[PDB]
Amino acid sequence: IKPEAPGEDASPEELNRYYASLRHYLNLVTRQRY
Repeated sequence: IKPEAPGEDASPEELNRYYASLRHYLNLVTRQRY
């Protein structure tokens, strides 16, 4: 499952921020944890 992140370029650095937007979303979404 993906948050559909490779929708920019994902070559110069949208893949780094692919894991970063993924990580930011991750860090966020686990807001409730349970």
